[PDB]
Amino acid sequence: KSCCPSTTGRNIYNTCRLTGSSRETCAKLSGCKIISASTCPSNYPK
Amino acid sequence: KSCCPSTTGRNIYNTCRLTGSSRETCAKLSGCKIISASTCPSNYPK
Repeated sequence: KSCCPSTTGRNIYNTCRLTGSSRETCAKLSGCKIISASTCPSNYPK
Repeated sequence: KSCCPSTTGRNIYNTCRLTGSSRETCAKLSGCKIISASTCPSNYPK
């Protein structure tokens, strides 16, 4: 699951994934974290 | 809710709370944070 710090991070991540880039690649650009859980922590809630 | 940076932090906080000291006093000594939430953030997960 992707967990993002901000709405901008969420948008960057989502956009990057439409390019077919990997979750790690997109996490880097967006400041998001890839976590294998069904929910996100309070510091990366988006 | 108390949220701590490390196991050591958790142990300092818990020991301090046996003395009758306040959550604020014990958070200071432990590096923990007191947060009005039902979960902890990833940077204070203990």
